[PDB]
Amino acid sequence: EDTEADVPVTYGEMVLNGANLVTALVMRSLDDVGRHLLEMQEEQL
Amino acid sequence: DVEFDALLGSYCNTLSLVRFLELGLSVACVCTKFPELAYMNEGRVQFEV
Repeated sequence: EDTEADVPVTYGEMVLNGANLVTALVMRSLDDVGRHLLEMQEEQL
Repeated sequence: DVEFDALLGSYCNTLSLVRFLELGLSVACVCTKFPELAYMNEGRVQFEV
């Protein structure tokens, strides 16, 4: 029925969904541990 | 499924940093350091009585 077909080019990629939450700090209130998380989450988006 | 979270009420104490000069024992020393001791053979200390 046909000769010249179409073929995809670029490979499929992946995305990180979920991770262990692991951080640290060097003692700045005690909530900054929390705020730094959202920071380190906002990166992956 | 799997789940995750983080508290906001309680934070850990991982390290307990103990310095020797914070102790009361550091009287009984004379803590002078070399940055070169491994290069040294028999060193000597003199006394005149």
